[PDB]
Amino acid sequence: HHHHHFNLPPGNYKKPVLLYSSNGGHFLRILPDGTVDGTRDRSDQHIQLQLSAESVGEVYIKSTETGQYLAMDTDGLLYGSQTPNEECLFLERLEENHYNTYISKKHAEKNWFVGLKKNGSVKRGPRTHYGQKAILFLVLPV
Repeated sequence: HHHHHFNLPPGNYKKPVLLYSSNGGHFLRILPDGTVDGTRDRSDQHIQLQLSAESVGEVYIKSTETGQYLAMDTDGLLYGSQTPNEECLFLERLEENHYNTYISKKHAEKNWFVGLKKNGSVKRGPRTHYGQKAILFLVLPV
């Protein structure tokens, strides 16, 4: 059984994009050491990302600069993974008829999202939920 709805955004795959946070304007960043955060510096080399669809509505989110996969670990922390594993799949969904959200597939029952705070730090999975501004993204082509 699905734990979530199936409203999908138009897909934007195999082309470099930025994940823009509607909660403060940071872009999602995967640094070379595997840590994840946000920055408003549009020229940063580590905010360029590429999404690919695994199944309909399931994506990987990959750093174009470093090849790392975004992933969420067992305690809810985002990290950069050298190889694709079960922690790297996200359910890409439309939200409020406009934004994109990314739910951890591994933890989908628990409603753990990719989230960016106004101060540029990312949220731990269990501190996210439907209704939060931190979970809302726009995918901007580069």
